[PDB]
Amino acid sequence: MHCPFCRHPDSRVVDSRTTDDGTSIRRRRQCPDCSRRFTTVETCSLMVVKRSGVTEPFSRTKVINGVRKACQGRPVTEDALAQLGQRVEEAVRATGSAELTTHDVGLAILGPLQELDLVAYLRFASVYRAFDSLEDFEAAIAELRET
Amino acid sequence: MHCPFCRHPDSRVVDSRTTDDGTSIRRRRQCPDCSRRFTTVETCSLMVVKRSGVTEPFSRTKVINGVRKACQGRPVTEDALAQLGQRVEEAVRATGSAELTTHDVGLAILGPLQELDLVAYLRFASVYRAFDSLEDFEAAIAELRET
Amino acid sequence: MHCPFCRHPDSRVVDSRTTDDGTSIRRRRQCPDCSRRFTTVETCSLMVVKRSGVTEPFSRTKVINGVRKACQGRPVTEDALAQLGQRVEEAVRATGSAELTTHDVGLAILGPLQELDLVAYLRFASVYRAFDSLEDFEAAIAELRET
Amino acid sequence: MHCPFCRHPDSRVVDSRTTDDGTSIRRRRQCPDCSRRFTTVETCSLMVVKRSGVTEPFSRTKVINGVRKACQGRPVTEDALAQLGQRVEEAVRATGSAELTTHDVGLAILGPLQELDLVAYLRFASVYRAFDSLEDFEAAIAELRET
DNA sequence: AATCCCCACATCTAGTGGTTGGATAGCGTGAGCAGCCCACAAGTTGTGGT
DNA sequence: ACCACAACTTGTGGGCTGCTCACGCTATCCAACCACTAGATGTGGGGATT
Ligand SMILES: Nc1ncnc2c1ncn2[C@@H]1O[C@H](COP(=O)(O)OP(=O)(O)OP(=O)(O)O)[C@@H](O)[C@H]1O
Ligand SMILES: Nc1ncnc2c1ncn2[C@@H]1O[C@H](COP(=O)(O)OP(=O)(O)OP(=O)(O)O)[C@@H](O)[C@H]1O
Ligand SMILES: Nc1ncnc2c1ncn2[C@@H]1O[C@H](COP(=O)(O)OP(=O)(O)OP(=O)(O)O)[C@@H](O)[C@H]1O
Ligand SMILES: Nc1ncnc2c1ncn2[C@@H]1O[C@H](COP(=O)(O)OP(=O)(O)OP(=O)(O)O)[C@@H](O)[C@H]1O
Ligand SMILES: Nc1ncnc2c1ncn2[C@H]1C[C@H](O)[C@@H](COP(=O)(O)OP(=O)(O)OP(=O)(O)O)O1
Ligand SMILES: Nc1ncnc2c1ncn2[C@H]1C[C@H](O)[C@@H](COP(=O)(O)OP(=O)(O)OP(=O)(O)O)O1
Ligand SMILES: Nc1ncnc2c1ncn2[C@H]1C[C@H](O)[C@@H](COP(=O)(O)OP(=O)(O)OP(=O)(O)O)O1
Ligand SMILES: Nc1ncnc2c1ncn2[C@H]1C[C@H](O)[C@@H](COP(=O)(O)OP(=O)(O)OP(=O)(O)O)O1
Ligand SMILES: [Zn+2]
Ligand SMILES: [Zn+2]
Ligand SMILES: [Zn+2]
Ligand SMILES: [Zn+2]
Repeated sequence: MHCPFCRHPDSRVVDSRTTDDGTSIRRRRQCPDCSRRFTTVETCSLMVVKRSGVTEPFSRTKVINGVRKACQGRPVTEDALAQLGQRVEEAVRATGSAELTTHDVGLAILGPLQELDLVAYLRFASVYRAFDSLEDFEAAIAELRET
Repeated sequence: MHCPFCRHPDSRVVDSRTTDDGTSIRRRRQCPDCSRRFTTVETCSLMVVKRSGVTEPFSRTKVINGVRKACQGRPVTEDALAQLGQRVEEAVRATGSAELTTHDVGLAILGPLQELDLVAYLRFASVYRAFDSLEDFEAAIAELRET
Repeated sequence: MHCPFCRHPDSRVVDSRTTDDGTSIRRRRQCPDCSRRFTTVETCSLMVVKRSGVTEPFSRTKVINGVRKACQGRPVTEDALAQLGQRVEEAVRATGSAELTTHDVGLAILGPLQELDLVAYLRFASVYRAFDSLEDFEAAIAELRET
Repeated sequence: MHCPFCRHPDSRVVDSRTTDDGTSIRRRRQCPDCSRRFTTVETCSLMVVKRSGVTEPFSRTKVINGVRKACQGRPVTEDALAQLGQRVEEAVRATGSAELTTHDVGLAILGPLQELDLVAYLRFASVYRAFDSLEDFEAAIAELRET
């Protein structure tokens, strides 16, 4: 890990203190040339297993794209979509699991989206839940209306 | 057919083919005086006036793309989409108008859409009619129910 | 040219009256089956010859894209860009030439764009005229300021 | 390093490589208890806070793309762009901050930009500083002149 | 303006040949991960400091 | 609450073989454009309403 301050190769570890609550080792490293210290944290990569079966890293671009398609025409600014993507990623990482299932990403998305825009929420659910008849539409308006 | 280059009084057609659908015939006409050869397209008048008022030519690739998005995940193969594009283009040509507002190209889609797929119909309406809320999703479910 | 009303092949020409001022033959055609008449106009395809040397059909998408990149961040709605593209195409076709040179499309664009947005105009000219030093920037502000 | 799956107290590293630039080391750690193998990435903290406030990780592909657009048509090859990306990334890492607002990533580009190319500098400023009018194009030409 | 009757004929279709360019599969040659290996370089209790 | 320093040994990191995925190459197929010939057929005069 080249030193950030002087770009000299092979820095040397000083401390390697694993933290418990977070599963993140915190190693302080120091450079041989400049004699300075940089803190480095190591955290497990988030990944989502798809409906197909294979696994891929979590991207907020895909969350924001999916929400943006549903919000088409509605007064939702790009700032709100970015904030929603951030909230979804935070909620996903709060569980701490390394591998999550697209289905939970969807249940995490459907929380903030419902407060963001109702029509967007139903237009998102109609593709997420794979509606087939009209009956599902007023069924969903039922659950939304109950609140 | 005056030559566009030398403004010659008349010109001659080397090669003619009915190139698009049956809608247009494309000719290669050369000018005897200057021996330069130009291409030309003959077709019936069909110009969609957009929401802004900008007069833009009619294209099936833009009336299908707005339907492919609506029927997301539904068993509506590409053949059905091409068939619906054909049907809507024929329906809008048959009325014999040279200036068809784009507000009346949606109504030409809501007809065949109910037959094509019944949930995709509502999904197309949500963006086309800009449903402000869940209450309008219900009413559209109601009026459709009456048929 | 399949008849629009009944889609029967090989319609038959009735009149072929070339018009002078426009270089557009107007042929009225009639169908053998339905016995109805459709008017068809034939006009030379607009084409632009590029700086490379080859020729390509005129597209308003490319005009609007070029103007949109320059207008980035400025308060110019997409409606104004569509109207500007329409005006540019109208001005280009007013000359009546079949082949135009990208350079004139640029001089046609720089007319409406200057009234649309000054900063957009200079950011467009800086790429169109291929500026090399700062001196060009206040040189151009000179000509703009003279009006 | 607790296993994310079975919450085992400790785990072991099968394979380690310094994968990105010198910035990160990526390890493949397996759990002896459950024999499942997870990947992990270690790197220094660097998080750009965007204009909205959304904390997004630092990427050179987004600091070069905003410069490639500015130097449109100028003789600034891809090697120079990569070199400038390296220089700006190093300059922002060397300050040793874990939260660098994106308003201060532009200032880290305006430095090397003057050396790289002098018209591209002004073009980057027009969008970055949102010049409302031609008068501000002049002032920036003036302040640059003083250097 | 737009459209609508003739009639006769010059000419436009269209129906074959050639090219030529651009997709387009099937190849070959890269890229990655895994499974080894050991010792040196990293973790791991101790005492601390601010 | 990091941050520092101690020894030290267990551990990780690098270094080393294979493998599978992918992706960059090319000889072939269809499409488009040009050259060509005759005859339906599209034009180009001629009136004539709306
Ligand atoms: N890589 C990803 N990172 C984060 N969110 C993702 C990712 N891929 C998909 N998502 C989101 O999670 C949800 C997944 O729901 P969906 O029904 O589309 O499942 P899927 O596994 O993506 O389906 P498909 O079988 O088409 O891959 C969507 O809201 C989608 O935007
Ligand atoms: N140029 C076009 N050709 C054919 N259909 C079009 C064209 N433009 C729009 N449509 C169709 O017209 C319908 C009306 O929808 P829409 O409001 O999107 O029209 P629009 O002209 O694109 O206006 P807007 O600028 O508001 O999007 C849609 O189904 C759309 O596919
Ligand atoms: N096909 C096109 N139809 C209409 N406008 C076009 C077309 N191609 C380019 N233009 C526009 O005309 C102008 C051409 O100016 P420019 O200096 O870019 O020349 P160019 O011939 O496009 O250059 P290049 O050598 O990159 O092809 C631009 O405003 C561009 O948007
Ligand atoms: N995630 C990022 N990583 C690195 N540089 C970034 C990132 N986001 C923006 N920048 C850079 O920050 C500078 C500031 O410009 P800019 O206003 O576009 O920032 P921004 O975060 O994209 O905000 P905005 O939402 O207003 O576009 C630009 O030069 C841009 O390339
Ligand atoms: N046309 C649409 N209108 C509204 N919401 C939509 C639309 N299409 C998709 N969505 C929503 C519901 C889906 O669960 C979510 C993401 O679906 P999708 O478009 O398949 O992208 P994705 O992230 O799954 O891509 P990929 O399958 O390539 O990984 O977006
Ligand atoms: N994701 C979607 N889900 C449901 N319906 C949709 C979706 N996207 C488009 N539609 C419907 C409603 C819209 O009025 C119609 C076409 O919209 P739009 O994309 O604006 O038209 P367009 O592509 O023909 O024109 P333009 O590109 O000029 O906007 O299709
Ligand atoms: N970054 C930019 N900022 C402002 N105006 C720009 C920018 N890039 C290009 N332009 C303007 C000036 C150019 O004359 C015009 C079109 O240029 P360009 O981007 O080359 O597209 P184009 O239409 O020439 O594409 P093509 O070369 O593929 O045909 O747009
Ligand atoms: N066409 C252009 N001409 C001149 N300068 C430009 C152009 N496009 C971008 N820039 C400059 C000014 C902008 O502040 C900067 C980057 O802008 P931008 O594209 O918003 O950033 P980005 O791609 O890093 O982030 P984001 O995608 O989140 O908006 O580059
Ligand atoms: Zn160093
Ligand atoms: Zn001529
Ligand atoms: Zn007919
Ligand atoms: Zn485990």
